[PDB]
Amino acid sequence: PITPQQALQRTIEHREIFHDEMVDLMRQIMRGEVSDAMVSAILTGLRVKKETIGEIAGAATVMREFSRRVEVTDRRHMVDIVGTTFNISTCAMFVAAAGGAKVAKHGSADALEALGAVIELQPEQVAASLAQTGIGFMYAPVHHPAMKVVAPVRREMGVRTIFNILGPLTNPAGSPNILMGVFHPDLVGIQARVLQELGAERALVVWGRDGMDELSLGAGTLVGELRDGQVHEYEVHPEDFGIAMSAAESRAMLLQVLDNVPGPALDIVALNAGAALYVAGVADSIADGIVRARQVLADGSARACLDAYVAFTQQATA
Amino acid sequence: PITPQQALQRTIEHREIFHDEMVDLMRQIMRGEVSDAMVSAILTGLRVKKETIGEIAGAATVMREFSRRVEVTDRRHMVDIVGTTFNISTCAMFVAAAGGAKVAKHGSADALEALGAVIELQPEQVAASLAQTGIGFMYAPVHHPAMKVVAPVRREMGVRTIFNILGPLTNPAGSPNILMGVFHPDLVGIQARVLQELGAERALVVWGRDGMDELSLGAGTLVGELRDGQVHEYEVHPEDFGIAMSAAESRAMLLQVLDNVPGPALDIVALNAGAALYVAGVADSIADGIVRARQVLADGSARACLDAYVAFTQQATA
Repeated sequence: PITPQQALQRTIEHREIFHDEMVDLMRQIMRGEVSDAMVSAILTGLRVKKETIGEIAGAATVMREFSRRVEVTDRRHMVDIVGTTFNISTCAMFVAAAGGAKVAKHGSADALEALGAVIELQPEQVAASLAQTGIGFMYAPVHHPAMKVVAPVRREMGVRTIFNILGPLTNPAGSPNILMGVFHPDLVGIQARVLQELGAERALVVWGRDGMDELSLGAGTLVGELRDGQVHEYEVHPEDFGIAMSAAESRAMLLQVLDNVPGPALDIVALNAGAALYVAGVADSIADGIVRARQVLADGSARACLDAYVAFTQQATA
Repeated sequence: PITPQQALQRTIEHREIFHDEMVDLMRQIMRGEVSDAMVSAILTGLRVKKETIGEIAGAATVMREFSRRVEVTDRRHMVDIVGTTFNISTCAMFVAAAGGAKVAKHGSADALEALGAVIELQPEQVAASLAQTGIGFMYAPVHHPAMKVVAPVRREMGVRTIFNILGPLTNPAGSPNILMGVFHPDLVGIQARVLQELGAERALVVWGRDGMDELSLGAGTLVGELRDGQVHEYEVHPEDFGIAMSAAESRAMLLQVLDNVPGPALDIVALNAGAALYVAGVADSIADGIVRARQVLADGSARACLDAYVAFTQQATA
């Protein structure tokens, strides 16, 4: 046990709050037991000091506790796709699902409902869509109801805090494999190691150098890979994979991609979907993932999967 | 101009808020314009980073603006006595006033009213007591009404913040000379330099190594002296001045001192009153201040001054 004042004092001494203390503390916060002023103080102390792997992991453990999980039965080849310009990850999710992955995605939510899908699915219905279509879209307000507790204080502070990086770690479907885009290059090495601490088996954490929370087409992408109990950092470029560099209609662009219309739009989707198939265990390499991704775009099966998903969400909510 | 969010972001980048920005910021805070959560965040960022001379001086400049000043006409040999076990400074104030200083003291307040004095004096009445008796006691709620604005957020945080060190800097009577006891040895060098920045002519800032906010009798005392545009730090011991070391009745102890009853109680008062006479410009040295202090204890004029003060406060408030 630790009290909020003790935690504030600890950050004032520039010291880390230990994993077990952070668990105890975040539980009090998420239960609504800590005042806005005490929360903003603790969040600031953490931010000035900068947060450690232990602090982030302990906090994310509690965020998962307050999340509504999705209990999927067939956990073969899962990937949790998460991030921080059209809906690239949303388009890539149908491609990866067509190529053989079970794809869980957070939310994009605007894209799917203007495409025919229902968004207000209960966690039991997401489990059902994953089983039937290989696609699991998780509407954040449904799966993260306790975030309302700290929403006003976060809005008043305005600055980024630890909460800005905890959401992506929640993984409510419990995928062992994660594709995560991040906001800042520092977070590539941090989040890969937090994921390892949280028990992920495989992860790719990516930041495009042109400020993209995904594998970019306009610059190199920094990648942090968790594999076989180890984290390795490296950089990829579109040219490595045979792809040229590239500097209301977001649904138009999405739809043209699934129709196999060539262009930069298709290429960035094929790239990111490829990465998802690699981390899901379906593809031997990212390059191999891209090949698979292109084939399911070409045979129209990525399109068909979007349609099976929509149709599912409309039948389920009747 | 700076916004509270900009100030919070600045401390997050471990950077100092400049003197002019701090003035603008503290004015918004003291006007009640900044939410409790935003204030606690800014205070925490400042505390983790640790505050600079510029930040403290700019903030204290605003505290003075929101204070109710005392306009004393005869400013010869003034000393502002301020701090953070009986009422030593309160007892020393009558001794120093008897020895020739015009003494302004913050509040102790409990001691004086259980001695006959009225405490709720308006700043114009304090000016009158200083002119008549050489004693000016300033009841903090009267002179610092705006501190109510941040009192709840300070109470909720629990930890020390910059406000804990701004109060002693307010100097509502505008004495050029200050005797200040502090809470922590770091504050000796800090506060001497903040006082210089605020335009003090002379100061002694003291911390007893046994945890005393005054010149101690049970250990050495760290002293920071501002004199002639320069700050010098050194240590004093009771033995340096010919005083042996020493390891409801607070009014009894006070009263016996003014009655010239020898003991450790008298000695610590003579010591601190001596320091006050030195910084006020009355005495050539601290040692010389102690001699003067002992003489006004012995001739009963320190006692008479307490009585003149009480009588004044009872006549003024009728």
